[PDB]
Amino acid sequence: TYNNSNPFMT
Amino acid sequence: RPMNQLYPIDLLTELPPPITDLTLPPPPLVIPPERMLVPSELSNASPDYIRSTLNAVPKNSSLLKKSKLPFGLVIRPYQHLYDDIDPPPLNEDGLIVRCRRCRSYMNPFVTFIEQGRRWRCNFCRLANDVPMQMDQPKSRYDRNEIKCAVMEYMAPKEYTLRQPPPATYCFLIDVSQSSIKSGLLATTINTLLQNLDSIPNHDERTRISILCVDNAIHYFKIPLDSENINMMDIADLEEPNSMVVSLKACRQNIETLLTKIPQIFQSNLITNFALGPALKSAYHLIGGVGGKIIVVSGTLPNLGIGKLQRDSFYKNFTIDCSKVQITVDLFLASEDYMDVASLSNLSRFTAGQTHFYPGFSGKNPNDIVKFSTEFAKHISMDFCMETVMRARGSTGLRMSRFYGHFFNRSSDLCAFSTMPRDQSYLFEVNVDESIMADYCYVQVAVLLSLNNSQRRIRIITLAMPTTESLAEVYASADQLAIASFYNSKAVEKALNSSLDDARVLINKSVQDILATYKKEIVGGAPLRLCANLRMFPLLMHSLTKHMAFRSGIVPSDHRASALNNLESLPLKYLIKNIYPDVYSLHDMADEAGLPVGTIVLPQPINATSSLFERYGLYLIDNGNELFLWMGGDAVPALVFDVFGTQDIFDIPIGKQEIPVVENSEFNQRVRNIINQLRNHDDVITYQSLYIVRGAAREVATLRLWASSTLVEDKILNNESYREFLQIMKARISK
Ligand SMILES: [Zn+2]
Repeated sequence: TYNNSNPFMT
Repeated sequence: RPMNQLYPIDLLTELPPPITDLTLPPPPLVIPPERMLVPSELSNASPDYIRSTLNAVPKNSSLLKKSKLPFGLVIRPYQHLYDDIDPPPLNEDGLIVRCRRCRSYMNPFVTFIEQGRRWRCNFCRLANDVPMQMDQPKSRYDRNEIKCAVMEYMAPKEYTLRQPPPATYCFLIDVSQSSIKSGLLATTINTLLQNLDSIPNHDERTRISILCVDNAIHYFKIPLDSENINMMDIADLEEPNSMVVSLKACRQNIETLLTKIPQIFQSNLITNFALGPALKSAYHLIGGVGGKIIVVSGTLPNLGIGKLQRDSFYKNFTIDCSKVQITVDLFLASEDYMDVASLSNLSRFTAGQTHFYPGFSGKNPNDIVKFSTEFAKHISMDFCMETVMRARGSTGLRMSRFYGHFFNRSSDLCAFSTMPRDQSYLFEVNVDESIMADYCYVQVAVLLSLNNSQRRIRIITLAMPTTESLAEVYASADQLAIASFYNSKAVEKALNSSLDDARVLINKSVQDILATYKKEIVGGAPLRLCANLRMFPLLMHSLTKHMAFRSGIVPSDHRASALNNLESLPLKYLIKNIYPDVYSLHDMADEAGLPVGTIVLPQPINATSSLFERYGLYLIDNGNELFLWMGGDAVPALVFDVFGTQDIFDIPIGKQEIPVVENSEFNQRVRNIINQLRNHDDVITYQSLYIVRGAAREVATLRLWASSTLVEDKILNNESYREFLQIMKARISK
């Protein structure tokens, strides 16, 4: 899991 | 009697949905003045403290089962982050009149019999003797317990075993390399630094402690300021005074310490974070009195017991916490996998909370603002300790299930090692024996130890009329409470079965009600329902599209996070998290954006892309973030008023704030609205802003995210709300 504020980030 | 009336509607005739309903109060609680000792609005429980899914209770099981509506209670003991805000009345004479058998507290619904020498318990009908003390210039009717549904008492000695504890805090901070580089440590330290006086210390007894953790557990001995650093490292992960100290007597020293920490681990190259060991350390550090262990981390536990990979130890830890009244809060901020699904069980079963900061990075000034604002408000929030909560029902009613963050095993008692202010809870009620009275009652009691060394008992008494009319049951149904009920059942279904099963449960809740209404109650082919349940279909449908239940792909941590939030959110914020408030700013009324220091907000538009003009400006608020959507065809004048430039492709993109554009009253209004939507005295949430431009890759990704918020629209393979209704109609047909 690479986290990004945007859940739709590739 | 004025039993709420059924107001039939056709769901197909109300599209777009009249979303203004999301803000209307629930159906009235029809209680004639005679049933209340001292009639007033304060004589029955306010929807803010308790909301029954049913305000007209089925007089018997078979009827409850036939309604297909659930029987649950949305309970929220506290309304704000600070107890000084609108507190309920507080008794102090120490007199607590309680029934001998059921133990329910004196309330506005008891009946005084025999010249007022005895009272008949409204929960169990038992005759009780009225203490001569109830009449010592005021009479018994001047008393809160008889005047108010929601009130509080100062508990006598017998409601305490040990002396009220001090508010104890233990900050367990991740000082590993990920933390250093990301700035989480810096941000965490600076925030503590800027809020030591924000931490509640109503009795001057508040105690704090700091544990820094990497591969070993670093302690600190803090001397009294008056007697003016001692870092005690411990690498043996198999293994009080001056460790847990007075925030007041050591004020300068704690400050001196927090200032050095950043330098101490400045060049740390260790990538180990031994949460397990540290956690057990904190446990023994404060276990003798109880308190909060607030964990701040940006690194997956990877050393010592409880390590995780890409565990049941935590559940066992929570079991032990329930023995020494310890609550655990978690602030997880990292770009790497954190396993919110596992770690969130720590908070979940200790009445604490978990806050997740996806992709956190000091490199983004705005990341700091969000983390800091929330962490600060959170540590400043008042709370109770050694608290227990239960709900007693009148004959025939029984509490069967308990939802929310707290500890509960085989009882009807919910243990809160500490009870926060920002969460909500839900109790499912069962009607076993047939009720005989025209009214049934529910009383929630909270035996607590406030963070001011005081022992109190908060009471919430609710009275609901009974009925045998299925029509009357439906007319008094609280749609938002029901939505919440199924929201919790869905979280349970997911967290223990499957996401799909949870979707199935959500859609079914809607079909059963629509099917029941159609067959149990008597044009062309409408989709019938009543006015008070008009938003229900829309809420459940929209729920199925929430990041917590969506079908398809959603990162593990995000999902767990969404589930954790939906399950503890206060009703008000729950409804908005499911269905968002959308504001059309370009054609905003002139009042909007200006003071009435509270700003006026435009009226919300339906959450659908159908209303997004390509030249418009929209603001979406889903309770988690704020999206400023500017149509790719916005006139230069609008692009100007908002960002200063006239080139719409020059606008700021992503997580960024709106610039202060001088001499643009419009820019000020937009900033006012945003700031207004950002202040709440009941939750800690700080909503980051995302600026999105309508129609390089990041831009597409944002449009995608913002778009997903318009839950009325079709997404991939999830139909639109309009189609949803059509599908349902086809299903309940022969
Ligand atoms: Zn009783």
